[PDB]
Amino acid sequence: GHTSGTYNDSLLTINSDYDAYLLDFPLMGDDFMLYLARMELKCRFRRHERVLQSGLCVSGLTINGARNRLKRVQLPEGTQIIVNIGSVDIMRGKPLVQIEHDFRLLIKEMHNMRLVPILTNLAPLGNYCHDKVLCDKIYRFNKFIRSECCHLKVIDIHSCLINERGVVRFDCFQASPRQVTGSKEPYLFWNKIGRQRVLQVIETSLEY
Repeated sequence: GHTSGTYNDSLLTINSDYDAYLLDFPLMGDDFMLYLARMELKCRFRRHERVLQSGLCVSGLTINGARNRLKRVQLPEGTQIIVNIGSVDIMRGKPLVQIEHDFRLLIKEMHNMRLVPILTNLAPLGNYCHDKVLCDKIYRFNKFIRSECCHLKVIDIHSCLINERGVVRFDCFQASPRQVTGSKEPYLFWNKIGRQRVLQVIETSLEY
């Protein structure tokens, strides 16, 4: 097409000095992991992009967005990437079947690129706690991650943010939702306690 291959060349290269990384693993995800990395992992935002991002963490990144983003990145074979992806698809109201279809293709594409996914499942969306349909989607998609990625490392971060009765721990979330750059839906971010719980679940799952 007329505009094919006209993107910022700087997007092809990521670097742990400035981009979102956790223990030498690149992080791929949306605003949730972007914010985790900004607050806990000293990441910097890319200065030339309108939409906030740091490495493979991009505001508004859907599963398809991630599929595209990896085509615009170049990393050594065998690179392991920690992935948290799907919240944006769910917030935008993409059909679950489509979400699962896209995720299966993301996994296959990473395999074809010789990039190894380390999966995290989805945290509860705290401001959507009254939307039973959305919460059911999170429940089913998380089960899908676990079954589809049966040969890969799958980290359950969802559990650390819900209580004994399966309802969201609001003491792990901020008080009010926020506008983000890559999506029109409001986000309720993990607070200091919430961020540390998620970070510790991920690290302790990868220690040995």
